Amino acid sequence: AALRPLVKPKIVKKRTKKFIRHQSDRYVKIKRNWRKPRGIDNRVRRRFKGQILMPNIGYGSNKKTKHMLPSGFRKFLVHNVKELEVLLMCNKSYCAEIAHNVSSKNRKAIVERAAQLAIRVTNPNARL
Amino acid sequence: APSRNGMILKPHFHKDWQRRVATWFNQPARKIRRRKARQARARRIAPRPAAG
Amino acid sequence: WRRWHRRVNTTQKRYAICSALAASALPALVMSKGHRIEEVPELPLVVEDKVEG
Amino acid sequence: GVDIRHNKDRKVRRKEPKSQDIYLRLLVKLYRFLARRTNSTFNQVVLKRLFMSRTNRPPLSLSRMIRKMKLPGRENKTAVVVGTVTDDVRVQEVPKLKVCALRVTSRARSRILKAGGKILTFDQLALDSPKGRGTVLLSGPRKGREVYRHFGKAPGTPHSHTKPYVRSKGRKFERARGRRASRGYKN
Amino acid sequence: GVSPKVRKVLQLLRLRQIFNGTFVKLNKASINMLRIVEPYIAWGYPNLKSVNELIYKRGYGKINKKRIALTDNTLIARSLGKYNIICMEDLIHEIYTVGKHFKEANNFLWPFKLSSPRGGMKKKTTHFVEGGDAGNREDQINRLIRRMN
Amino acid sequence: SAHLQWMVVRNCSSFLIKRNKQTYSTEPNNLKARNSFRYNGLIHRKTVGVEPAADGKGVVVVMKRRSGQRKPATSYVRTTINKNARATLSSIRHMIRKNKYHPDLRMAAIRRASAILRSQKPVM
Amino acid sequence: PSRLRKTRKLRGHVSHGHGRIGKHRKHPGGRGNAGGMHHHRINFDKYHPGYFGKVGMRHYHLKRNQSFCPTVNLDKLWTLVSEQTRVNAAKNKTGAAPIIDVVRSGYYKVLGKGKLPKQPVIVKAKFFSRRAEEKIKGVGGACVLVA
RNA sequence: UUCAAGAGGGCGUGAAACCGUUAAGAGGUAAACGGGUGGGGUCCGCGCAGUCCGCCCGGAGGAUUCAACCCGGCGGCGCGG
RNA sequence: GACCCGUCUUGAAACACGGACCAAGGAGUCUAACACGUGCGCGAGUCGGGGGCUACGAAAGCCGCCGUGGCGCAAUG
RNA sequence: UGGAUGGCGCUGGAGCGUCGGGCCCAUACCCGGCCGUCGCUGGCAGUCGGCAGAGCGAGAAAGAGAGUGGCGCGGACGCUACGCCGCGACGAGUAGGAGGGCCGCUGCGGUGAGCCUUGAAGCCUAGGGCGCGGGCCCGGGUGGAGCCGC
Ligand SMILES: [Mg+2]
Ligand SMILES: [Mg+2]
Ligand SMILES: [Mg+2]
Ligand SMILES: [Mg+2]
Ligand SMILES: [Mg+2]
Ligand SMILES: [Mg+2]
Ligand SMILES: [Mg+2]
Ligand SMILES: [Mg+2]
Ligand SMILES: [Mg+2]
Ligand SMILES: [Mg+2]
Ligand SMILES: [Mg+2]
Ligand SMILES: [Mg+2]
Ligand SMILES: [Mg+2]
Ligand SMILES: [Mg+2]
Ligand SMILES: [Mg+2]
Ligand SMILES: [Mg+2]
Ligand SMILES: [Mg+2]
Ligand SMILES: [Mg+2]
Ligand SMILES: [Mg+2]
Ligand SMILES: [Mg+2]
Ligand SMILES: [Mg+2]
Ligand SMILES: [Mg+2]
Ligand SMILES: [Mg+2]
Ligand SMILES: [Mg+2]
Ligand SMILES: [Mg+2]
Ligand SMILES: [Mg+2]
Ligand SMILES: [Mg+2]
Ligand SMILES: [Mg+2]
Ligand SMILES: [Mg+2]
Repeated sequence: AALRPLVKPKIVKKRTKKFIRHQSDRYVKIKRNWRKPRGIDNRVRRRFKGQILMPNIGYGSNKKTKHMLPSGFRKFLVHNVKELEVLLMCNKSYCAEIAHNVSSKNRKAIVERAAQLAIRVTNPNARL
Repeated sequence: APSRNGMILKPHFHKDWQRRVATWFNQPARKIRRRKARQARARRIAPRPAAG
Repeated sequence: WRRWHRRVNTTQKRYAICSALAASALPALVMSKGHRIEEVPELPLVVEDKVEG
Repeated sequence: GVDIRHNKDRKVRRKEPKSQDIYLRLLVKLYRFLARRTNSTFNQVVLKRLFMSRTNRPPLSLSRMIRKMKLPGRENKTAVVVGTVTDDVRVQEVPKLKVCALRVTSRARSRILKAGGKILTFDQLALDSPKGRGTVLLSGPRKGREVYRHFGKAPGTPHSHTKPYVRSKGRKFERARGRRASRGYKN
Repeated sequence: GVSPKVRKVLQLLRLRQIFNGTFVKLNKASINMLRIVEPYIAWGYPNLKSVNELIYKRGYGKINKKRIALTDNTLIARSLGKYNIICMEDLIHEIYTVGKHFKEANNFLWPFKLSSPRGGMKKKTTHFVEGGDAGNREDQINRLIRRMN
Repeated sequence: SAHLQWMVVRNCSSFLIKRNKQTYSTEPNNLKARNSFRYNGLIHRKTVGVEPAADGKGVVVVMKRRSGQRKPATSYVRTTINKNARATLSSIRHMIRKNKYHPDLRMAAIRRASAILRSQKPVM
Repeated sequence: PSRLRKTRKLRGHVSHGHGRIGKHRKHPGGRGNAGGMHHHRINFDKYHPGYFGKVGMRHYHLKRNQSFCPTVNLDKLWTLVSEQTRVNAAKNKTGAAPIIDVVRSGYYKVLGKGKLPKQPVIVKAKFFSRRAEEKIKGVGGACVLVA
């Protein structure tokens, strides 16, 4: 009822939330982006108990299930029709994601061509 | 405040040098001026020797 | 008076010219540069002297 | 918890060259091959010497090759220098040779071909002799630069011959106090 | 918190972690070394069984500065063929009765990785005489290998 | 030569593409389309290319000879196959096998053309 | 190459690579070479011995042309005259000798350093040295002066 | 009136702090956060009878239909000892 | 489970100081010299930087009886 | 100031002294999975195919050694060598040092037969997702003329 991936492995991840900057909610001029705090009084860098955790490398993911969509496909970014001849050999692993600025008179001829080659397109009903 | 081992040296910049700085951006537009005032000199005296 | 200009040696300027003439003869380093050379019959293309006329 | 000091776990030797040319990396691709596959250590020495810098593969002059080839026993024997070969003019009698170097200067190349010699490259050393037999290996003077006359024990310090850094040597640049015996001291 | 003269010894018997065990042959020149670290060790004299249940279970080799286990005789017979030691039961006759070639089968054995003792030690610091765990205990060490091994 | 211009082309060509931690290539006679030494088609003396027919049906096969290498006009040769499914794959297994012509590119030059025959079917 | 420096990798660190206890102030130890004799004494007594004092005689209107005298060795004395003259000179049985001019080639004085191959020469120069004269008298050939 | 007042005489775009009103969910240890679940909402599944591709046997259908020879054209290796 | 962040400090939650709130702007740069590592060319020699000759181009290319000159090849009193 | 075996409270103890058995838990020790660095200067140019025949991991320095009278038209993946694959031990960290950044901004030579009034930048978002992270990408709204990747 879809285009099946080749093999469907069980995706496990080691952390599902984000990281937020320390003292981000008390202010507004503090964004929710990560900046390694460099004080000397501090509690986060010295890893007290019950505080905000930090981004070490141990949260890295397995090289077999990295960058994998939940459907089991990798992504690839496409502007025109000419770059879908790339994927007629690498087919069952990677998927195409049509860019934003492409207007709605061309996506009618890209998605049809990407239905003969049996290539999955992530956003096939974008504009209409 | 010299460190371990470097040569001693005395720079001559204790004066105000930024006021008197002679740039040379003229140079490829003065070799053309001298080339014109030498060829129009070489055509004023038509059969004479050009080099003095 | 920031140091705008640079100078390079002579015998490196001439080695770059010999190393840029030696790769305008292969039909792969020209196609991969981007030109459209699918049909030209000979890559060191030498034409008669009546083009200056 | 284990009280190993992690101070010198990483070796600081060099693996691969910093050079971006491709006529060196096409020969490294052939002796990376011939260093893990064959048994003999001539390849494992020349590989190590194709990584080092310019100031650690110094130029071998030709009269240290006539000297280091006139030694009895080494007849009909090719040389291998990973460095370069420059010409000399203070030699009037050159014998025939068989040299395998990188760069041969255009006065000495023509000095040897007139004397009936022969210059190979490091691909025809591979066709001629892979496992390293019947090659005399050389190198140039390592500690020959002028820098190595500044180093060592600091001057003004007894029993120490060492050139200091002077902007110009003369009759009043560093001659006076620590050197004479009447102006203070000597060392 | 370790004394510097001690830590050299515990790195001359190759005892780097906590809960590491080795086999040491005895003489006058190694009793006085094992006397200076009486507060940190608990040594004994093992039975025949607790050499089997340390070689067969927690016994790993040392092949080229690595740690490769023992699943065949040919892993021994590479590095000990020059001593007529071609299996495991010759290495055990050597350790139990200490043969001439004890050094070349004790530098080869990687230090053992024991677990935490079940049940619980009495008190770590003091001597085994006054109700501790350190010091000599000549044949109670098989009541600490059947517990930890 | 070959290893000279792989050491040149491997990173600064224009048929090359880099995005999403990936790498592809748009050479005119490539298959699997990815930048490697064996699947480039501008360097070697012998190259295999498989293209769709210029018309709606069929599969063309672009070879390359050895005589006129520097003459890009008559260096290649195009043939056209418009047949059923078995004998086309057999006449490509034969073109690449029984001439000993670059035998490394056989299975991928059958897979890509069995995907052109899958492609040019009337869709339901 | 602003992008290869160090300060572009230090945006985020507070002190910018110069400490926090004793900060990077302007001039701690005087400006330039201050304290040759007071408190930078050890650097000059250990790395520039004899920085301090006077020695010798003064000489006021000193030119660098009255004492112009470039040198040469006997090693490369044959490099001035081209190769085919040393050949014809070693080839002829008569007993002639090729004349070597140094002043023409930009040298005045003839010193003597190395071995010299055995064939007769005649040297026109302005000075000599005693070893470099007894090597040519020992091979055979002369030493001719010129003003 | 204009394509447009969602461009109205300091009139392109119209950001946050901030305030007004609407809808929801709460409220005795100042509020806020971290780790962990649970409930309630908004939404997507363009989910709501769930794989496909090879190969053989069987069942029924139909073509412009195979192997082989014959001419014509191209291409490849040639150690022709 | 959990005291508010920056900062000097042996020692910050501190009865130590600056800080009501949001947007934009904001702090190791530029020459000369020297020292050492490193990449490139030529090699006992090397370098044309000043001078000449023939839209982009105020660029590029040449000159050796224009190599004078600089550093180097020989130190010491 | 109204207050401290930590609190409530505790006398066949929940008090003091000597000792038994059994049980609780930390990021410590063992075993297992995953990331990353270091390390063996570890392993692959032998995809050698009807001219072929499928090789060296075996306890014992050295050639499945060469010369010698003694029917069918068939065989996965790979290797951007700055790559890919395998085995071991290790990982705390201020001032400070170094390396990698397919993180990012504004601009120039090159190049994408790039995209764009069938709607670009920029904003907004209880919309869908990836990355250790810096950050980016997509859908849905406003907006009206120039923009991005290598
Ligand atoms: Mg502190
Ligand atoms: Mg200082
Ligand atoms: Mg550990
Ligand atoms: Mg450390
Ligand atoms: Mg238990
Ligand atoms: Mg820091
Ligand atoms: Mg610093
Ligand atoms: Mg400061
Ligand atoms: Mg101080
Ligand atoms: Mg400073
Ligand atoms: Mg509008
Ligand atoms: Mg407005
Ligand atoms: Mg409101
Ligand atoms: Mg409510
Ligand atoms: Mg609590
Ligand atoms: Mg302060
Ligand atoms: Mg102070
Ligand atoms: Mg104080
Ligand atoms: Mg301090
Ligand atoms: Mg503080
Ligand atoms: Mg103050
Ligand atoms: Mg205040
Ligand atoms: Mg700003
Ligand atoms: Mg240098
Ligand atoms: Mg636990
Ligand atoms: Mg483990
Ligand atoms: Mg660490
Ligand atoms: Mg919001
Ligand atoms: Mg407008």
